[PDB]
Amino acid sequence: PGIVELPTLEDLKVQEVKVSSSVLKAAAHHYGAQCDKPNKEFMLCRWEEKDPRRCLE
Amino acid sequence: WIARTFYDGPEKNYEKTMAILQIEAEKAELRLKELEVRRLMRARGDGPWYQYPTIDKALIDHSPKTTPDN
Ligand SMILES: CCCCCCCCCCCCCCCCC[C@@H](O)O[C@H](CO[C@H](O)CCCCCCCCCCCCCCC)COP(=O)(O)OCC[N+](C)(C)C
Repeated sequence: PGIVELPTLEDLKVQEVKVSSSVLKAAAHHYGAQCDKPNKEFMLCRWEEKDPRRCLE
Repeated sequence: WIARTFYDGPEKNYEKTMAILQIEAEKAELRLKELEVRRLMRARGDGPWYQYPTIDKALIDHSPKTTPDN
């Protein structure tokens, strides 16, 4: 019943973070201290919408 | 003398029969009505009777669940 809506392949393109898990873990503490605001906005949107398609931006 | 000392008048038995007949007629119509009401409640389930339990919604936990999509 109904048709599922999916974003197009162009809609899912982004400049990808191509560093490995060791680099990420080394940076993690300062990364969380510095990039807190966009991350918190995304996670609040993510548990409030309950939908990946509503959180792409 | 026998009528005066042992028995009563006809009105007594007449009106006692009237009261008894009323009681029995109301009991009969109440029995029919109750049977129909029971049938309707068992079929439709909207009455106070034949109410079968369902899960209490106060047991549900409404909190963030480690994953955004529940
Ligand atoms: C010449 C005579 C001709 C007539 C013969 C009459 C014979 C009388 C004996 C036969 C009686 C038949 C049976 C009757 C039983 C039911 C009677 C009962 O309904 O009356 C009650 C009273 O019952 C009597 O006391 C019963 C009498 C029993 C004795 C009968 C006679 C034989 C007794 C023998 C005893 C022997 C003992 C040993 C001796 C040595 C009170 O009634 P109640 O519910 O208020 O009525 C309401 C209407 N009122 C107010 C107008 C009255």
